[PDB]
Amino acid sequence: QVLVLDGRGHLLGRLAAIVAKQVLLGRKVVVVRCEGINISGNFYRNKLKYLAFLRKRMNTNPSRGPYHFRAPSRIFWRTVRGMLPHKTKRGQAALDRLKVFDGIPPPYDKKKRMVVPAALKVVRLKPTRKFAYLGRLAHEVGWKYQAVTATLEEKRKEKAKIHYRKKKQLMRLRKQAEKNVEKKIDKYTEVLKTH
Amino acid sequence: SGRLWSKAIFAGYKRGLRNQREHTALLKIEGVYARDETEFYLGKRCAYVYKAKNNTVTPGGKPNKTRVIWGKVTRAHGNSGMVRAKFRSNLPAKAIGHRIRVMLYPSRI
Amino acid sequence: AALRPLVKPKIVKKRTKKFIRHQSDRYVKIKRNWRKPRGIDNRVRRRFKGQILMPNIGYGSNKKTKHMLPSGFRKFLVHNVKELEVLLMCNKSYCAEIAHNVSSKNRKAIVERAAQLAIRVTNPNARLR
Amino acid sequence: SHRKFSAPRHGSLGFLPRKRSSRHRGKVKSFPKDDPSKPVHLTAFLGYKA
Amino acid sequence: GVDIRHNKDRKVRRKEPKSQDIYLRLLVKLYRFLARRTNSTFNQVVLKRLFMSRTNRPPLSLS
Amino acid sequence: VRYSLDPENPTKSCKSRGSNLRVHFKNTRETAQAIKGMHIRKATKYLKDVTLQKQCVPFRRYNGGVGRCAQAKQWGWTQGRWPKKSAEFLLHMLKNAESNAELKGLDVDSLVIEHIQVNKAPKMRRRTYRAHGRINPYMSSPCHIEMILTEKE
RNA sequence: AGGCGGCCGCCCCCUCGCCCGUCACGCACCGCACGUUCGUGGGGAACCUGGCGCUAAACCAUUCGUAGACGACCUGCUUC
RNA sequence: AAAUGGAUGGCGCUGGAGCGUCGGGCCCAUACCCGGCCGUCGCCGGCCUACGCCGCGACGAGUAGGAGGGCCGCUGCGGUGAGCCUUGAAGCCUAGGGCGCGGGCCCGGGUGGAGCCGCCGCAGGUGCAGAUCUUGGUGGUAGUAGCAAAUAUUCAAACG
Ligand SMILES: [Mg+2]
Ligand SMILES: [Mg+2]
Ligand SMILES: [Mg+2]
Ligand SMILES: [Mg+2]
Ligand SMILES: [Mg+2]
Ligand SMILES: [Mg+2]
Ligand SMILES: [Mg+2]
Ligand SMILES: [Mg+2]
Ligand SMILES: [Mg+2]
Ligand SMILES: [Mg+2]
Ligand SMILES: [Mg+2]
Ligand SMILES: [Mg+2]
Ligand SMILES: [Mg+2]
Ligand SMILES: [Mg+2]
Ligand SMILES: [Mg+2]
Ligand SMILES: [Mg+2]
Ligand SMILES: [Mg+2]
Ligand SMILES: [Mg+2]
Ligand SMILES: [Mg+2]
Ligand SMILES: [Mg+2]
Ligand SMILES: [Mg+2]
Repeated sequence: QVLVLDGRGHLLGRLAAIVAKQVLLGRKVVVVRCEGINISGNFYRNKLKYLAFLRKRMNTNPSRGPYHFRAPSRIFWRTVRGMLPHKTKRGQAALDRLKVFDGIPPPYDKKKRMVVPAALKVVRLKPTRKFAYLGRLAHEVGWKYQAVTATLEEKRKEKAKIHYRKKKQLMRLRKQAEKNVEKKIDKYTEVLKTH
Repeated sequence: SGRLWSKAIFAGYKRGLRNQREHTALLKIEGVYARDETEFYLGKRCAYVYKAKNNTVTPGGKPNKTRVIWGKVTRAHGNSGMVRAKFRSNLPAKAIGHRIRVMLYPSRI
Repeated sequence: AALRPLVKPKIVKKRTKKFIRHQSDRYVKIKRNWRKPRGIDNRVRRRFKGQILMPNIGYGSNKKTKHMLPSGFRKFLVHNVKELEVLLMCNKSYCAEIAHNVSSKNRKAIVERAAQLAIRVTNPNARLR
Repeated sequence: SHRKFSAPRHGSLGFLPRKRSSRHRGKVKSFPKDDPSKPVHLTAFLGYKA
Repeated sequence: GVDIRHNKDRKVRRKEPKSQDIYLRLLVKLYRFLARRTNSTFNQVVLKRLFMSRTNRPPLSLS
Repeated sequence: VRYSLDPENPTKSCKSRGSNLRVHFKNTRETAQAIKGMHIRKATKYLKDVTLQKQCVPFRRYNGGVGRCAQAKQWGWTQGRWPKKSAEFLLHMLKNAESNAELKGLDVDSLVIEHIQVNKAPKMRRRTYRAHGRINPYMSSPCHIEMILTEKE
């Protein structure tokens, strides 16, 4: 069904390639925490290329023409637009299936977030190469919503800690229950058949 | 009770860069992600379940609104585990990004 | 299930489109009949891909399945009783077909004679009372 | 080209999206920012040009 | 294609006689039968000369 | 004579036809599209409001260069025009259809206008006098009108 | 960009809400497909019934000028 | 360092999706092999329409041009079908059935009301997409431009 992807520590083109391949098959994929998607290269170069992309505009009418989004979710959505056949009613359905969110919505606070190993910064970059933050780029050029998103992110991180302490307490209780007795008759069978 | 068919997403026709060959189709089947893994599915039979508003079904008891274009796996395709398949009639091309059943009969268990 | 002719195989036609003329859609003065274009710039004559197909000799149907109706016969036009009785020897491969200008008064006698001689007719139940 | 007498441009591009405004009361696009140090007060009123 | 050679499909020959003479067609039938059933190269050459035209069969003279 | 869209039954339906009458085809088509699918008394009050310019006729198809009006918002449209002559002729044919229903013996208070048809009559020609001594045609566009009125139950 | 989950006390029952053993049955439809699913799936037009409620607002017309090419916009109307 | 904003095709790519050397797999063209069918050509069989019937093999693109076949078609003439029909011919329309690869054709259904066609020969003023083609008709334009040279009309009544 849905594929809730974390966006922290992923590279833009790698994650866009994997999302654009998995969205043409029908798996409804949603990339959350889009402000944390890293981009390799120097951050000055990345904002210089994005400034050149802003400089690209129609001169006879700027409204009828290139629409330059500043929000990082819409940056990733344009990145996947440039890779899907969006002029056809296959890539149009794929863009309808794709959803993207800066920050985290409440149902994606509820559900578990996946992490793609092939798109990671650590996997795809030598650790002495420079990088960038898409949220830093978006706040530096246009997207004026870094502080509100960071405040709500710290709020949901505190919520995640106060849920995780309860979950870890329940896991300590169930391992006390596993430490208790009168369960081993099935457990010998399970150890002999892959506990 | 319980599903007996393996899930496989229709991926597209056999094609080049420019032109297509609509007599053979491609299936990204779940679980298979290897050339060595797409050996067990050689000879399985596929089925595209779709809907219509006229009353045409199998004669297994009740008339309903379900139509199926049958077919079967011919051979493997590429290193990623994609599977070629020739059906009895060609695909409607609306089936892109939709699922075709792969049932576990005549293969060699 | 009327007369059931001899062993006739699976009849294929190798395409069943009766190829359209180029730019017959664009102008309605152009009838749908095929006519070989002899231009110096035409994509149809140059045989570009994605264009229409020209009828050449490769679309020729099999000689075993040539001029075959889907019932399994080959049609033969008939005006009257003598031209119906000429089909008396090969009535299990060559079916009859009554001409359009034959009236109903003689048409009923022709179809009755065909029912006597067991000759398949394509249109028995047309122009009745 | 090379106009040979460069003139300053007429009008303003920032005011160029000209339209009969859908509102007749001039709405406030932006209010001044707030702080907990200042006491409680309003910012905008209504008036009629006499 | 396949054949890099030039295409000379039909060689030169006149198989059926172009004349509509019924008696000549009957002689063509008879000597075609004899030319393919007797292994007589005389019948071969007479069959070819019956296929041959009006001008290329010149009138023999008595002397 | 024959019509288009013959009714369900000729007992509960009356008919009317006008032929070769001096109007504009486009104006009569655009007012017939507003007449069609309406009770007869509502249509009569509507055409009187058209002749008094209190309720308009929306031009939906032949709307080339037609000025707007405020009264077209009843029709969900922006443009409108008030055909006096077309309203007078089609009101006269509605009165003719009313008299035909009275002769046939129908319940005259409950007729709706089921079918209406307007098509181009053979137009009559005059001439203009343009510049450089040239003659150009100055042609009318009359129309044939048919209408079917049916009892609604 | 919220609607399911947790606690206390009752409600009509369950001490089979489960794992292993015994017994006999349910269509055994006699080789065959689209079968099983969140489905009391999405919305539209109507059918008979219980309970609880609802009793309006736009557009035209008239006026208006702070606006008007036409449309459009700001406006008045009560029996004090 | 160059003029509208813009091009490794774009998106992006840095433990590479860049560079150079390479390995193993993988994808497809009307290319190649095998096979089905059509046609042409070559060689051939038979005393079964001999102008018909089979057999085997190799090849099929193409403007200008040149041939062959046409049971493609139109008009009329001589033969010919004990031809067709006012119990409905030609003509026209057709979400009908079909044949041929095509020129086109046959039948079903509906208007129509008096002439028509198959075969063998014969003879053409014999086939249309163009020629700022000729004649006739009809659209978009379009209910658009326009009904503005010369000071000006108004009230009541009458015939209607
Ligand atoms: Mg050229
Ligand atoms: Mg050209
Ligand atoms: Mg604002
Ligand atoms: Mg070849
Ligand atoms: Mg316009
Ligand atoms: Mg105007
Ligand atoms: Mg003039
Ligand atoms: Mg680039
Ligand atoms: Mg390399
Ligand atoms: Mg050739
Ligand atoms: Mg004929
Ligand atoms: Mg001529
Ligand atoms: Mg002549
Ligand atoms: Mg012409
Ligand atoms: Mg031409
Ligand atoms: Mg011309
Ligand atoms: Mg005109
Ligand atoms: Mg104007
Ligand atoms: Mg005007
Ligand atoms: Mg008076
Ligand atoms: Mg009077």
